[PDB]
Amino acid sequence: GMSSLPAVYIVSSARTPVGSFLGSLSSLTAPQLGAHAIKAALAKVDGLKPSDVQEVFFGNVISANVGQNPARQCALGAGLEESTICTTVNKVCASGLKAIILGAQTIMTGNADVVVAGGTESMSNAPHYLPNLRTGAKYGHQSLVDGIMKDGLTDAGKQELMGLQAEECAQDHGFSREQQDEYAIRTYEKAQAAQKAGLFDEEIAPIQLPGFRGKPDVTVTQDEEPKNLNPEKLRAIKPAFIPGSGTVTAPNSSPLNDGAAAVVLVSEAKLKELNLKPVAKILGWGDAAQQPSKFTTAPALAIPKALKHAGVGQDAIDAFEINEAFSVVALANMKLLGIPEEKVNLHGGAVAIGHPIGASGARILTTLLGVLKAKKGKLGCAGICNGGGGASALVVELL
Amino acid sequence: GMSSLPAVYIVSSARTPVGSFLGSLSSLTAPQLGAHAIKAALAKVDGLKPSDVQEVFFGNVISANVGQNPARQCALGAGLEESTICTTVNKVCASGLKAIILGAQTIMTGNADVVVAGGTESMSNAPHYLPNLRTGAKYGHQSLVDGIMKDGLTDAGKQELMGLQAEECAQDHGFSREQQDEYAIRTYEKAQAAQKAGLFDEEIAPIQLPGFKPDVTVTQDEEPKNLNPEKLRAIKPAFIPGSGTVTAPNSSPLNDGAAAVVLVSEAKLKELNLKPVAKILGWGDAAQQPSKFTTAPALAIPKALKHAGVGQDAIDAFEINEAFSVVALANMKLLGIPEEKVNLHGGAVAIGHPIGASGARILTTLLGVLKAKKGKLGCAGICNGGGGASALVVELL
Amino acid sequence: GMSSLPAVYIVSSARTPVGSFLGSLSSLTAPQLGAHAIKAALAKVDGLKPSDVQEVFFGNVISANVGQNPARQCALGAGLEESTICTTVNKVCASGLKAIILGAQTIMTGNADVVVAGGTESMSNAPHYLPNLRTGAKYGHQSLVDGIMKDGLTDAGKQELMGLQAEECAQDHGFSREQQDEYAIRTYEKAQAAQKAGLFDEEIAPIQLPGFRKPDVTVTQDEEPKNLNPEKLRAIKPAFIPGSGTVTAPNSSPLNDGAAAVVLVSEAKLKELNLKPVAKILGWGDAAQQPSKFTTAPALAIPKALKHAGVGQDAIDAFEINEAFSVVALANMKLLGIPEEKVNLHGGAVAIGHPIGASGARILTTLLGVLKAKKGKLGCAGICNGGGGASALVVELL
Amino acid sequence: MSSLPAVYIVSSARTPVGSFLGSLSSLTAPQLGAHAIKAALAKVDGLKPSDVQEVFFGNVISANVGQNPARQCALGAGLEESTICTTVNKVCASGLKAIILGAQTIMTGNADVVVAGGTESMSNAPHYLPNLRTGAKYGHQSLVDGIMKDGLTDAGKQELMGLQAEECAQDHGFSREQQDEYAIRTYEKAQAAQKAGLFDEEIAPIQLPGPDVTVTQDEEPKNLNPEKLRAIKPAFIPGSGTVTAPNSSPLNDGAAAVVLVSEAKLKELNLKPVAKILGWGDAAQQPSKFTTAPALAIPKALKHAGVGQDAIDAFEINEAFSVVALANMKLLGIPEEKVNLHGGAVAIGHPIGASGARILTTLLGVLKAKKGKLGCAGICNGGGGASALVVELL
Ligand SMILES: *CC(=O)SCCNC(=O)CCNC(=O)[C@H](O)C(C)(C)COP(=O)(O)OP(=O)(O)OC[C@H]1O[C@@H](n2cnc3c(N)ncnc32)[C@H](O)[C@@H]1OP(=O)(O)O
Ligand SMILES: CC(C)(COP(=O)(O)OP(=O)(O)OC[C@H]1O[C@@H](n2cnc3c(N)ncnc32)[C@H](O)[C@@H]1OP(=O)(O)O)[C@@H](O)C(=O)NCCC(=O)NCCS
Ligand SMILES: CC(C)(COP(=O)(O)OP(=O)(O)OC[C@H]1O[C@@H](n2cnc3c(N)ncnc32)[C@H](O)[C@@H]1OP(=O)(O)O)[C@@H](O)C(=O)NCCC(=O)NCCS
Ligand SMILES: CC(C)(COP(=O)(O)OP(=O)(O)OC[C@H]1O[C@@H](n2cnc3c(N)ncnc32)[C@H](O)[C@@H]1OP(=O)(O)O)[C@@H](O)C(=O)NCCC(=O)NCCS
Ligand SMILES: [Cl-]
Ligand SMILES: [Cl-]
Ligand SMILES: [Cl-]
Ligand SMILES: [Cl-]
Ligand SMILES: [N+]
Ligand SMILES: [N+]
Ligand SMILES: [N+]
Ligand SMILES: [N+]
Ligand SMILES: [N+]
Ligand SMILES: [N+]
Ligand SMILES: [N+]
Ligand SMILES: [N+]
Ligand SMILES: [N+]
Ligand SMILES: [N+]
Repeated sequence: GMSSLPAVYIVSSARTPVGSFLGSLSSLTAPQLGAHAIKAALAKVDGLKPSDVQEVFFGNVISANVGQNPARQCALGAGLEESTICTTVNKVCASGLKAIILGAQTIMTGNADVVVAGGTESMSNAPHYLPNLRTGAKYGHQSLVDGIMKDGLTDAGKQELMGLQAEECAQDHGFSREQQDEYAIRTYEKAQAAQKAGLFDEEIAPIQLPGFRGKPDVTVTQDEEPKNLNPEKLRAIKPAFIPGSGTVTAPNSSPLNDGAAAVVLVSEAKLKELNLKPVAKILGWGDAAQQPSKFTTAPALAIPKALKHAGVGQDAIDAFEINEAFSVVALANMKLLGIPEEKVNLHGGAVAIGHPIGASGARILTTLLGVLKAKKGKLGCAGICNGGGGASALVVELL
Repeated sequence: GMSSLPAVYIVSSARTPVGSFLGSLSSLTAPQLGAHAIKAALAKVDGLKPSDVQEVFFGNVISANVGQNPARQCALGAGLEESTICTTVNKVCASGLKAIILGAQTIMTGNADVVVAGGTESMSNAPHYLPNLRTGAKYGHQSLVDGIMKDGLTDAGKQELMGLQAEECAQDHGFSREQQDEYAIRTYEKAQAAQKAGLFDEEIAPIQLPGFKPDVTVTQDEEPKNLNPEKLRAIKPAFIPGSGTVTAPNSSPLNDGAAAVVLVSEAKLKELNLKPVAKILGWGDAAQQPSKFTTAPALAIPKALKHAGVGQDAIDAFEINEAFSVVALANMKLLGIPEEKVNLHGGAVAIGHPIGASGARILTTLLGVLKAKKGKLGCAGICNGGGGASALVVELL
Repeated sequence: GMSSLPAVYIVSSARTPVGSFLGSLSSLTAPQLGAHAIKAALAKVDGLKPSDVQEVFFGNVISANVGQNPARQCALGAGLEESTICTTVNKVCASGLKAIILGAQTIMTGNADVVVAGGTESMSNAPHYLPNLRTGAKYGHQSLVDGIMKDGLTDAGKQELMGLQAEECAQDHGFSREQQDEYAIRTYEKAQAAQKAGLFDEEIAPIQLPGFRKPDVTVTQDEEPKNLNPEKLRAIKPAFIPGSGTVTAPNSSPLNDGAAAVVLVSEAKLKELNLKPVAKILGWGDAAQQPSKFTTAPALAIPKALKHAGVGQDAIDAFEINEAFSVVALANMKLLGIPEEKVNLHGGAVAIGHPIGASGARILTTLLGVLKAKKGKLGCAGICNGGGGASALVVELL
Repeated sequence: MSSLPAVYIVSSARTPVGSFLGSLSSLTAPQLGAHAIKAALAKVDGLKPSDVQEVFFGNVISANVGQNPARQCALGAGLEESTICTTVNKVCASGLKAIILGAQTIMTGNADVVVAGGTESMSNAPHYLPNLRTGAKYGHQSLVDGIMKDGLTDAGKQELMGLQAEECAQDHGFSREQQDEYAIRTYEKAQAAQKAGLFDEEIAPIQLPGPDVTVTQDEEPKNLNPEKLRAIKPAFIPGSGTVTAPNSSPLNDGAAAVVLVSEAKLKELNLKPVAKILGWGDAAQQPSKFTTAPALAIPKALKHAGVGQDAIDAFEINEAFSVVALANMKLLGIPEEKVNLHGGAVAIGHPIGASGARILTTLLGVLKAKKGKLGCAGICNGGGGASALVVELL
């Protein structure tokens, strides 16, 4: 039903390299990564100034110790004006894409004409928690809570790691250890091929880390995870969540990662005022939810909803991004929707690229735009599940 | 500009009592408080079921150790369907009002017909943080970070507590210690008067706590009773020794609480023949230099008024959030709003300030003020750390 | 074999009140408690100056965050000279008595003529530990280790709390929940009757807590004895085994703060300064067995100490068998054939408190008072310690 | 002098001394202690471990080590559950005071076979959270580094030992350069002893389960870099300081143990004694002057032993800092030609609860290599104390 609503255009997008856990980007905070992606995205739009950006929505899940309003720090660090309206969004893994939806809605209701939306996550710098210090604990051992485990990866109702609910997904939909492993191998091979062909070069903004006291500068140019594929070692590794008979493993699951992505949205009127060249048009979107432990297949609800909102049939989509929280998540949603893997994650997915949870919703959108360009497509759809039972999805047209 | 767009109706609101820091509600988590407010608000809507709610936006600032997606936990805790779309919102103190704005917009773009929005905060249960445990620290004493200070009350760019930037406001706009104290006494008096007259009874959803002694029912806000005028005037300053003007009595406290509103489209109102409490006429966000966040409402309130097509002089009551007494004094000065139209049942200095919920808390109180004082047009404005503010214009029906 | 060795005389003893966990003395550090007991004991010796103390041995178990050499801080806090030799001793619950033995041996080898020995513990101010912050721990929940549990109350081998091994002592030697409870009640009533007759007045040095910018507080009494409630005691749940448990919080010793000290002198120094000796050390004995059997290790240390002193078990007028748990005193009375009517005549640690690093010296302080009040000459003190050990000491009241 | 029964050392042993978070950091303090006790006992032909009656073991930072570190050392070494075990803390002097108490227990007849020494795992010293029981309602809190609090900070003045080392440099007139040249000389002496196999006998190598790794050498002596050492910035007083990390002792892991027997037990079992304890001396003075407390304890030990200072063939003066060795040599008139002949802790390592026993094991090796007979070990401790011991090599 977006035909009746004002149009929203993507005029640029950019992402950081995705760094490994405690890896290439672990020295940077989440707002520094976010600032980097925002600044890089704005620098691609000819005829737009960063001072033109009126409002920011930015996803961030594990915000502990990031400081007041992560999104605000992202905006100011990227050089945006202090007049810019900033809001931090948390829909767990869907945060980065819900941020873009809210951004588009803010243009559609006429409250802004230029919006930056995206997400960022530094899982390396997620802290540990001491919960009982204010009132005290008179006697007994206490727990230092891992913020990643508690606020990012554990279902609140069942107190179950997402990995265990991924095993619930493999059981419900009949995917073996071997099927998940061979999917993971294929998505690494796609990510390495895209890397080698330079197909991430446009979307990635390399990061320059100046050296400290005499030490040499470091440039981080590529995602860290794709090169780690060892097929023999992958097929032989122990399961990560269920001993012995488990089907989910560290290699066939998304890793923990650091990264950020950002898109620049403008109204039809601003496109005309500044004579900007749009990259893409947002056609529609959809959020959906179901039983929390079945979050893995919520995209099978969000994607049809988004396609209906956009007025597009599933068969007209040229490329899908289905976020690979786990290999089995992509396999199960492909099966439920009847989407062949030859249309899914054509440059690889999060199992091979990395999964900075608050950024991945926007990261897969930047990659999708690069896939449509490289494969000469027009219609694309991104969908991402989130712990708690939800999923979000968005449909774009490349222009 | 909102008058060209689909109408958004408030059909109910509710709030928890506001508990003191480590006080009457400290045993409850932020989602338990949020669920309580949401359930209470929906119970007031004749002809609407909890299963009609399609989407939830809920503010929450200090989310550490609250678990995955605090808004989702509030929704499911309140008995909403697992189909409900849930998003947590952080705009620091403005979070609870920005959540309501986002819910209105979601109705206006046609993606929902029934939306719950608000905020919650449990400052009592904010944890401390241990950084650097992943990489290690070879040798030396290490710090445990107070999450309230870090993620709630410290300006990121200058690493200054909000109360130091309140001093900046008093210096910038010329408000003395005495003017701030007299303002604080007046707003405590208004809160106590409203308390005794029962004017909070409708908006407050009391909380029953089992005993660890017999059971306790929390029915009143905890802070208003603490006013001691003589002690307030004599206490030492809280952020600048000797010369400071900002004190703990004349600042907002740390608090626990939640508030929720139920929003519906015109079509849903007509389909179910719902009785609206209020109509959203417009809103506005604004921002300026981060250490000047205290007077960002002087930008957001005219923006919300223009968006609603309502002149400032037609507003019957304002809610200017009292992050500090000097914040209300400064914004009243800059906008030329008489205090006789401001926080008529008291403000956060006297009631409490659960940061993620206060933007929604003041809207709930505003609806009550408009009814009690027989007003029609209200405006709520709230500032937030980082330099921002949010404001909303409503019409009581 | 103390007959051919130099004689060691006790010229004074003193202890703090024993405060409950997070209770009346919780604002004081272990060296503040220890300095208080040292200073008070010296104040009792007519003709001796604090500057005459040459060496200090002080027990302390949970020494984390206490700072360098707890014993040295106790000595200096009490006003002893910076020339004073100071060593901190840890034999868990036996620390305070082993310190006295080591002080006695140092006089016997001629290396000192005046020694202060004892023990202190602030279980209140025992910290928690963060053990992997140096190397780091990349992912997962971590533990904050309770220092009382880890360094005070857990057997290192089998990783069990002392209370669980107390149950083992109940099973091994056949004592019921009710028998332990009736022992607990009796020792509480003995503690309360001594409190009421002022029989602790001489050994306790009251503590004055200066009020901040707030009234002063004087702590005069041990805090635990008044807590006896026989109906609640007999009806409380077990504290270490949910189902068949027999060991309870009321019939175990509590967590406590306190210090005690004694002043030791050689034969030649006693005469040179013309001091009235309170008692004479006749012998001592350390023993050890299986760690989880530490409860009955005093049944070895006590006969050993008696043999070392040349005195017979039936000659002893009063015994102090320390009450780590009610069942500990019951089992040691059973094995050794000692009637309860000669054991802890003013109550025991179950009712008085158990500052683990101090209790070995606290019970000797109380034993000297039991000997004076009950008209006795020979006394033996015994105390087990976690890990399987025990220490015992024989004294003659003069 | 003393008129006490004879106490003989029938053996000694030490672990290699590992660097802070280095080659031994995986091991706990009682694991290192047990390793040293077991190796020491295996060297006495005719004595079984079951003959050990009592143990005194030094350990300073005992946080998170568990009940009675000395007991864990004894049982870990395979000693009988009947063995009496006491843990001793006299800060850096703990390992030598432990040996003194062990000797005294033989002398009063309460034992005929005593094991004594010390252990320390500074790598595994934890951090403290001090106010969790009563709580802290608002505000950033602090985690205490256990090393700094219980090992290296004078309780009176809240000053690290290095700052009081600067006080030593100023009091007795020792320059940055003089402290550096002492440091290089002691590193050189330790490197030479290493290459000549002179630590092979005293060191009991540690086998770590992997590929498996074997620790055979002290880790610190290879670190000497004279250029960097003379150029590095001071570590306790910026700009003008004289004390540095290279000329100070490091943080280290390690244990050492000695086996003591009475005359009667030596005769009954026909044991060949390594040495005889002749005397000892503890002394103390102003806490911030702990650096020169050995200048009191050494004369005291010598007098107790009936030995004049000039008759000592070799001294071990523990090198808590380079300036500590300089100041005590200057005050006692001891020429550097007779001090720490195989290097000291500035080059070897300084696991504080073990160092007092460590230098005694090394002193026995120095006396044998240098054809000496009378040796004296002295070690200062934070808080103002020092301990010293005199042995005769047999
Ligand atoms: C009661 C008593 O007896 S007191 C004795 C108790 N122990 C102590 O007092 C320990 C005192 N020492 C310390 O507290 C620490 O070791 C200090 C803080 C002094 C050293 O910490 P640090 O981080 O500065 O030391 P390092 O990590 O080892 O780095 C030092 C720096 O200097 C280089 N370097 C070390 N040793 C060298 C030698 N022998 N030769 C040449 N260079 C050396 C080292 O490579 C480092 O250089 P960088 O390149 O800057 O890292
Ligand atoms: C699964 C998880 C616990 C990782 O555990 P981990 O074992 O420590 O992960 P690692 O990086 O150490 O990988 C383990 C092993 O697999 C190897 N490995 C990793 N990726 C590999 C690959 N593609 N090919 C071959 N080997 C691989 C590693 O080399 C390592 O081998 P090793 O045992 O010899 O060291 C963590 O990544 C996780 O929880 N992921 C899920 C994230 C998530 O849930 N996101 C949100 C979804 S809703
Ligand atoms: C100001 C602040 C630090 C409180 O500090 P505090 O020292 O703990 O203040 P307290 O609540 O403990 O009360 C201090 C004294 O004032 C008294 N007091 C509190 N409210 C009073 C009142 N209304 N009238 C008279 N006396 C009062 C108390 O009785 C207390 O007395 P005491 O010293 O004898 O105990 C904290 O509440 C704060 O940071 N407020 C600002 C929070 C904020 O920034 N919110 C977001 C804004 S953007
Ligand atoms: C056993 C231990 C865990 C106590 O745990 P605890 O339950 O928290 O102890 P508490 O005193 O707080 O609780 C005791 C309960 O019984 C009551 N109680 C305690 N002593 C009582 C007494 N003499 N008479 C009647 N009631 C008593 C208390 O009122 C309390 O009642 P409540 O349920 O209403 O709160 C702890 O004290 C311990 O480990 N002791 C062993 C000491 C030790 O190991 N020493 C060295 C070994 S060698
Ligand atoms: Cl959800
Ligand atoms: Cl802002
Ligand atoms: Cl033992
Ligand atoms: Cl000392
Ligand atoms: N790029
Ligand atoms: N992976
Ligand atoms: N209803
Ligand atoms: N109500
Ligand atoms: N207040
Ligand atoms: N007394
Ligand atoms: N008790
Ligand atoms: N042997
Ligand atoms: N050896
Ligand atoms: N060194």
